[PDB]
Amino acid sequence: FLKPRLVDIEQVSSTHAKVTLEPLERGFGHTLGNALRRILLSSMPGCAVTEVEIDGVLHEYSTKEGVQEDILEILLNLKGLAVRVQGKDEVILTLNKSGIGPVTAADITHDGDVEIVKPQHVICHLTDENASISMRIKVQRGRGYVPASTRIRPIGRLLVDACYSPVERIAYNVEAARVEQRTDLDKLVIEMETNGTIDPEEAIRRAATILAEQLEAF
Amino acid sequence: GVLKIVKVYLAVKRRIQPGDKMAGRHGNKGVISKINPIEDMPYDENGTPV
Repeated sequence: FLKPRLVDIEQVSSTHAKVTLEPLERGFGHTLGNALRRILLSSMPGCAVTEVEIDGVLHEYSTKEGVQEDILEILLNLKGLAVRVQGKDEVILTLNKSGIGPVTAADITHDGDVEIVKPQHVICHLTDENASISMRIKVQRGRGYVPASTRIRPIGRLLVDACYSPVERIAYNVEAARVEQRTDLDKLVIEMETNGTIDPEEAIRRAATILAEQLEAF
Repeated sequence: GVLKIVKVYLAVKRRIQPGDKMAGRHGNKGVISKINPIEDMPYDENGTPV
């Protein structure tokens, strides 16, 4: 039996990329591809917004004089925020913005150990000449989908559903490989599509580590 | 016979879950029996789940 190795990682876009595993024995391409696809889609670790504290906002079913969107829509836009905190596993970003215009993710005064990977991501639009938002966005690291209705306090802190899963779409193909004198050897192309807050190489390494650790039962 | 009335408005969010009816516009109603994980749903050649 041969063994597969990561021979190429074609980072085509900022989010979606392709990794390649080669050589693979016949009948192993599908096995490894589907096991890795299921593990990537299910069990990858990421960072997600979990709690938000806007200044003069009590509940999510209200509005703020100056912004064009309800607090619910702001919470949804924050739920769709991609962030790559590096050293910690819980951080609090502070967004301060005033004046007419969009409030992109670049308007977050992010720390050293925080990386916002999509600075153009709009959050809400300020439509008044003197209207300012000052919000505290609590980003923490987790796994899978943990809704706010299952976790576990003041009347200011709003809870958003957290989707800690960097990968959005995983596909895989198996095709004949180029070996000098050998046939019936496959090659696995895993075309993944993250949101940018994870590396494809470390994603594959984490998936394989999880699979091997599960197999370590016997 | 009354002095004052106080009305309190609770707002709840109802998420979809196994049990409640979903329908189409062509008389095809049904009751959700399972919320299947993303990796368990069928997918096409581009990997997009259903």
